[PDB]
Amino acid sequence: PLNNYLHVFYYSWYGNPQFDGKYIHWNHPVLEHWGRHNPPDDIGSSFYPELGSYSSRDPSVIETHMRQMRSASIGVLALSWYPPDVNDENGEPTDNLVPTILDKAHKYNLKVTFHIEPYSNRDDQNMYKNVKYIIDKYGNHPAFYRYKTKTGNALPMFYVYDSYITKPEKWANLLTTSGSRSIRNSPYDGLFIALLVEEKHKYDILQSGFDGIYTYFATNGFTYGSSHQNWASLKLFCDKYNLIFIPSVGPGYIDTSIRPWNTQNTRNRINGKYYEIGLSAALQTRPSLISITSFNEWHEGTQIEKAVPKRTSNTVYLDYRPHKPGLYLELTRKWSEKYSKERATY
Repeated sequence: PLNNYLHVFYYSWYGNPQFDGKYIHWNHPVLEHWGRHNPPDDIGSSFYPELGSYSSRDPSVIETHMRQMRSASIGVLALSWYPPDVNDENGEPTDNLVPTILDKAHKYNLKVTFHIEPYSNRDDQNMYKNVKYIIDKYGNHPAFYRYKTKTGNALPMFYVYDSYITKPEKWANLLTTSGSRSIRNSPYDGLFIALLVEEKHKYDILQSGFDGIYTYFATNGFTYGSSHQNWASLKLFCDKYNLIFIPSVGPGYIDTSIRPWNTQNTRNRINGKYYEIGLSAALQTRPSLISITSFNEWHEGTQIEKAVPKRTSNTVYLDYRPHKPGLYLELTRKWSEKYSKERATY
């Protein structure tokens, strides 16, 4: 059975010459601070996908991804989303793949929710527009995710990455009752999940009107929110203030193909043990949802997607030996079933 309460962060930003006319994302630039890879032999990842330097628009890729997520008993993909009108994307807008993704998710009884990226000049005004757009265009699709609240009401969910860039007073225009562009008590109401990075964000989130928090980062120690030391405190905080706590767990982290300096935030997978430690840490908070970073953020080495050994003449790749390419899907299934069993007792 699928765990309806387990979400994974999904990316549809990959392109290749066969499907897109060029590489997209695999030819990721090497960043200089907070010179591009040459696919297919040299991609912007420390690992190599079983599907190769694949295209996110290739229907066989999307099919395989939905099968893998069902095999992991993940019920919901949280789709990285940019509005089409921004100049944030190097191809054709990724919003034009959302219908295919919803249809493919539905084949396997998966749901799709939205991870709103930090698009150019995102604010309260264009967030109202984009929330309305997502619910109007996608909200009637049978694979469209809603979360049933304490009061019985089922609402769309929006994860807001780097929410803190926008000041609380501006969020309150959208997220509080009497705000100038309120979605509250409207057909466009939702559960808005803030990214909690720093401990001081707790108060900002309360002033903003958010409905919950998530932590995203797969590195235990990168941020206050991402640190297992703080998850009991964040759960206490969320329970006290009627917020949905969504801890984010990853299987490892390595982004040095794109951020060569960032060795401090590398986390060895310990042949699956890092992931199992983080899953244990999340489950014992008795959270309402758990998120997994990531299905396929290959740049940052957080993926649970199948990876394979690969040798080339110029690039070195990590892999999942001495285990199989599907290790992380198998570990996810084990912990998904434990979470389903324990959550039914809360």
